[PDB]
Amino acid sequence: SKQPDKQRKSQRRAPLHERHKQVRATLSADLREEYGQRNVRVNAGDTVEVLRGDFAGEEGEVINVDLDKAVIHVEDVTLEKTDGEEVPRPLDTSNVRVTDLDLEDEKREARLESEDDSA
Amino acid sequence: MQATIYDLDGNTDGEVDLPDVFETPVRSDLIGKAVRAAQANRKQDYGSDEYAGLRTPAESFGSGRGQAHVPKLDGRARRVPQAVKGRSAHPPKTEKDRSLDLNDKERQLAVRSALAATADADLVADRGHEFDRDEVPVVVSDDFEDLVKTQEVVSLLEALDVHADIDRADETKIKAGQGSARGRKYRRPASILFVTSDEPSTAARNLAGADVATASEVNTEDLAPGGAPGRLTVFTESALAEVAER
Amino acid sequence: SKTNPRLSSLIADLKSAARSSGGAVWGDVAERLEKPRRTHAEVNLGRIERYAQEDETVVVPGKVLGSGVLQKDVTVAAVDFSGTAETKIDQVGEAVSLEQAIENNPEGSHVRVIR
Amino acid sequence: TSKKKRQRGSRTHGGGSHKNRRGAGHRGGRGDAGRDKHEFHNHEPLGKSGFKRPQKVQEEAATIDVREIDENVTLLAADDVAEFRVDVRDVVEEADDADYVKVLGAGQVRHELTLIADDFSEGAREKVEGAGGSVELTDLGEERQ
RNA sequence: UAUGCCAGCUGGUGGAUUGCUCGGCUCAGGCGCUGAUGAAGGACGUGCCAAGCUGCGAUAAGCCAUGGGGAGCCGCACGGAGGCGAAGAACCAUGGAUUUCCGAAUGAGAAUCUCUAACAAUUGCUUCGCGCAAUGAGGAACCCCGAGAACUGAAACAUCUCAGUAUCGGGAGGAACAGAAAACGCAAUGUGAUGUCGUUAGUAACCGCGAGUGAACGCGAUACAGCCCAAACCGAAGCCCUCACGGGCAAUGUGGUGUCAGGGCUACCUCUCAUCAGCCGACCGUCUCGACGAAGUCUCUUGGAACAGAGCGUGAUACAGGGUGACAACCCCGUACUCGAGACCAGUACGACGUGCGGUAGUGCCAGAGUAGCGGGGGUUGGAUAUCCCUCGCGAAUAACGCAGGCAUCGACUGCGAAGGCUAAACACAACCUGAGACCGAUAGUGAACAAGUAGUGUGAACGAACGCUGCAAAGUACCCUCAGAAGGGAGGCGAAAUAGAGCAUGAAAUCAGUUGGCGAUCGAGCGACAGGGCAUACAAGGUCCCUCGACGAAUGAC
RNA sequence: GCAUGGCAAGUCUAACCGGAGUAUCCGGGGAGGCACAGGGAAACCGACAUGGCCGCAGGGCUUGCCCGAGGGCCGCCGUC
Ligand SMILES: [Cl-]
Ligand SMILES: [Cl-]
Ligand SMILES: [Cl-]
Ligand SMILES: [Mg+2]
Ligand SMILES: [Mg+2]
Ligand SMILES: [Mg+2]
Ligand SMILES: [Mg+2]
Ligand SMILES: [Mg+2]
Ligand SMILES: [Mg+2]
Ligand SMILES: [Mg+2]
Ligand SMILES: [Mg+2]
Ligand SMILES: [Mg+2]
Ligand SMILES: [Mg+2]
Ligand SMILES: [Mg+2]
Ligand code: NA
Ligand code: NA
Ligand code: NA
Ligand code: NA
Ligand code: NA
Ligand code: NA
Ligand code: NA
Ligand code: NA
Ligand code: NA
Ligand code: NA
Ligand code: NA
Ligand code: NA
Ligand code: NA
Ligand code: NA
Ligand code: NA
Ligand code: NA
Ligand code: NA
Ligand code: NA
Ligand SMILES: [Sr+2]
Ligand SMILES: [Sr+2]
Ligand SMILES: [Sr+2]
Ligand SMILES: [Sr+2]
Ligand SMILES: [Sr+2]
Ligand SMILES: [Sr+2]
Ligand SMILES: [Sr+2]
Ligand SMILES: [Sr+2]
Ligand SMILES: [Sr+2]
Ligand SMILES: [Sr+2]
Ligand SMILES: [Sr+2]
Ligand SMILES: [Sr+2]
Ligand SMILES: [Sr+2]
Ligand SMILES: [Sr+2]
Ligand SMILES: [Sr+2]
Ligand SMILES: [Sr+2]
Ligand SMILES: [Sr+2]
Ligand SMILES: [Sr+2]
Ligand SMILES: [Sr+2]
Repeated sequence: SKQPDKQRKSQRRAPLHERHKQVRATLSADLREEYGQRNVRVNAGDTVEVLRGDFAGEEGEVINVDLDKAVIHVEDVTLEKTDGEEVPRPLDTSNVRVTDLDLEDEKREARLESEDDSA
Repeated sequence: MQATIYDLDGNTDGEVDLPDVFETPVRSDLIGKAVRAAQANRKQDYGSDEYAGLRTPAESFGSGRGQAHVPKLDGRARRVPQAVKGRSAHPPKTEKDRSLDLNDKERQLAVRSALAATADADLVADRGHEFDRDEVPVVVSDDFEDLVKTQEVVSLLEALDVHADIDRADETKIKAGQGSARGRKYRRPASILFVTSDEPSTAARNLAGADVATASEVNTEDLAPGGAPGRLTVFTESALAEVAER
Repeated sequence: SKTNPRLSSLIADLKSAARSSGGAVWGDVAERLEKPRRTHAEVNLGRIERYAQEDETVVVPGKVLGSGVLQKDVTVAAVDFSGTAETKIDQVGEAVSLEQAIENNPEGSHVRVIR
Repeated sequence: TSKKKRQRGSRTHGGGSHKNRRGAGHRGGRGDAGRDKHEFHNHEPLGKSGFKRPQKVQEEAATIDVREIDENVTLLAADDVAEFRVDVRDVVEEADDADYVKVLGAGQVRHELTLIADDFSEGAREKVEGAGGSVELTDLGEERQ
């Protein structure tokens, strides 16, 4: 709908399967040409480059993807706690760009390479 | 008078008689009245729950306990307008008629008057539109209706020294106030109005601040947004003719 | 607090003419139009026919309506005329706007006020 | 600025003493209370008067004055022109939902006319003839005797 | 200078203000019944750890199938541990499985348990056996049938009014009710079932003729649709249960015919596309859901962050809305276009099967009784002589008759066949779904943005609050000192900011601690206004002011 | 009542219908309302598009003298 309250609502309350679209990220130029899509659902296998926050300019492998919070953990993108331990700084996928895909799953690859649908 | 026709390349291609209506004396008060009415007529009825604040058997203790005679329940004041959680004294009401009437003649006169304001380059300029043209309104060949791509309309407008207005409208304003909490965060200037004949131009409609209409039903609002006469318009060969008998 | 822009201009033009020419009618007419609409004249043809005379412009500080019959060949100047009024008048004489009248006769001479 | 808009701060909003605007006592009773006592003034007087005949035994004539007809003779080009001839029934609006058409004699008749109507007034006739005209009573009009 | 006054400063207290919105409020469109095959509601269980909410039911936050979906998941809920998922989990849709006890609650009883095979109770059918079936209770309002106030208005009050309102009893549906004229009565050579909407109209009519109450015909619209019995004449030619056998019903009449375009019958003409029954069975439209879906994440500068400024570039049948570390068409979700499925429209429209429309002449064969109508008594209505109904009493004709046309009777005229019945669509509501907003923005808006009908009050009926905001990211404070100490304090670490450190954005006033200026232990009380002195004063946002003398010099006006 | 505005011997549509950019809006819809004649309980009858005199504003003239809308005082007309 056009009403702000409803829009935010449908987003925060979307069932799990509808949350994959909340973890999508734009694809590099090469990949876009390669699979005929502008973006994709970031997986725990892909490689990504940070284009916005304090970590803009860094690239790394995606270690985790939380659908509940719609965020991703990227290797080396961390914060150092008080006790010195290092923990990941969650990233919104819209601030990221996929530069390499993990196509170990037949289905994902088929979906990506299919034309009618996208991954 | 005479109006110059333009082809899809922006080149003169003959001309036709500007219909009489475009000579109707401009009446800003009538145009303002017509717009005010159309704006009021689409407003929705509202009002607070008629029982709001009345769901309580609260009663006043009266004299005797050194207290003001205020209805209370469980030691809490209620119902009355001065009481927190009490009813609204004279709130918005659903039964209220929020529409405005307007004689058909008076409204039709405004349409024609708003139409005529479209042929005065000085008014159009005073209204605020940005253009580098002398003749107004802009009359184009009917092939315009067959255009499909928005950018095709862009080229035609650039070739017509009229695209500046779209640039003017290519800036939204994020309004001050709580309208934002209800979906009215943005607003933007009104640019060019495209009047075609068969169906509104899908090719031009997405242009910043642009509006599209058909000669048979173009109204006072698209001709004079906000009630301000003199909108930079672009008619269609046939649109121009149909509008003559409005 | 008139709302019609054309009425305002007319009233200003009428004053300009009265203050700059040998006319008092225009200033007079200006004053009556400044008064509330309910006091403005509403004259039918029958009245013009009864008190008008040729070569004496009939001036109506209001609007001319079409009831009755006009036979005299006179020039009627009014704020406005109904569609029929203007039609019947043009047939045997001529219908003119106060704006035209003020320009052809700024001194406002040989004129008869009718209401 | 309106009167209403200027009342904030006045306390009484033009009502005078704050003890005035209470209930109906301030109006001497609700509705037309007292129309025969304290507020008898300017009220129609009490009582019955006359009677009414049943509505379906009532006739409603459709009238018109010669003045109306005569002033529009030429305009009524779509109607007879003899040595004019006009059937008033084809002139009077509301002539349908009426039981009959009657010509009244208000005004002047500056033309020779032959009028066809269901009925005429003494004066309507004296005038139409006086101007070298005639009057024709319709068949229905033949209900005078 | 104590006690202290006024104003401010630093820090509290407090939570105003500003900004924000997971909630409200209102409108609109769609859709609309559930239950003995045990509903709705409630109780009690159910999780590794589990109090609340949500879900579920001893298979207990779940089991199975098909389709979608997809590399993650194990609800709210951001823990620890452990586990599940490519044997395709999570999640969604459709269908199915399981579904404790109380509950209409139905074997009997009972404050959710207990005692010894159960449709309890009332009915229909009946194999007369609970064998086959029905009813019961729920649902926001809407709807139909009954019962029916008072406060109030009349400036008192009784008729009248409030009002057939509030409230009560009974009952159906998705809508109800009404409905194919014993009509209307613009009186006519006219209209043609019924709701409803606009109007007719505050008209006619009522009324302490006061206050007040108040239609209809018609017309313009919406939607349209018309049929079935009783009897005459036939007389078992019939119906229901069962696979069948067979049983039950039915001469107190099943079935045929027929239904005011009167019918039947006898004698003819012609013909059926009327009607009724059943079969098949949509388009489109609307509502919702879903698939697909263009174009920048380029340079410099500022910033913690670019979604800012300046520069360059791009899409648009898409410049609605939202999200993302700040003003985003081009970063993400979406949006336009195009496409798909379900639901409703609707078992309707069309189409097809069968039936067979109608007309002439003759015939007093048939056509609904406590009725039509009258009187007594009441209520009700605009209904006045002329509304509708209840009650008591009385009481007809038979189509060659009867009723109506706003007093009664009689004649004429016009209309129409009561006392049997069914009937789509157009209209009411808002539970449910979706959308919308010159509505409110946390003392507002719902009572309820939070544990909300929660906590809590009352024997009970019933009554009933308050509580929103860390941060870009928990990076949610390691180590050390102190202390009885997981307290608190100090120092320290993080972050742009801890004066963002947990009811943790901002942080008013009242007011409190400390303190600066002014006053102050010999002096008087609407706390000030206006003049004039003291003392006090960083910048900025005000820059004037004083004295000699001179010029001008009103009223007034000297030594 | 009043102010403003449209149209004017007329004026306005209501429900509702079609269109569409789909609650806005464009077109249609004059049913009906009020006004265009009154008086009378009713039956029923049915009027000054000007005949006279004053005269404000305004106009004219040869500068007091003409014309004088509106207005004022009368006549006369419709009906009980
Ligand atoms: Cl007149
Ligand atoms: Cl009468
Ligand atoms: Cl009729
Ligand atoms: Mg692909
Ligand atoms: Mg409240
Ligand atoms: Mg504000
Ligand atoms: Mg039991
Ligand atoms: Mg009383
Ligand atoms: Mg009553
Ligand atoms: Mg009284
Ligand atoms: Mg009543
Ligand atoms: Mg009637
Ligand atoms: Mg509240
Ligand atoms: Mg705070
Ligand atoms: Na309550
Ligand atoms: Na309303
Ligand atoms: Na008062
Ligand atoms: Na009629
Ligand atoms: Na529904
Ligand atoms: Na729990
Ligand atoms: Na279940
Ligand atoms: Na049963
Ligand atoms: Na039994
Ligand atoms: Na009283
Ligand atoms: Na009393
Ligand atoms: Na009474
Ligand atoms: Na982003
Ligand atoms: Na009786
Ligand atoms: Na009748
Ligand atoms: Na609050
Ligand atoms: Na001082
Ligand atoms: Na009409
Ligand atoms: Sr979750
Ligand atoms: Sr969560
Ligand atoms: Sr007392
Ligand atoms: Sr007053
Ligand atoms: Sr009161
Ligand atoms: Sr009174
Ligand atoms: Sr009296
Ligand atoms: Sr009519
Ligand atoms: Sr019909
Ligand atoms: Sr009968
Ligand atoms: Sr009679
Ligand atoms: Sr509060
Ligand atoms: Sr509420
Ligand atoms: Sr008690
Ligand atoms: Sr510290
Ligand atoms: Sr004293
Ligand atoms: Sr002096
Ligand atoms: Sr109209
Ligand atoms: Sr006169």
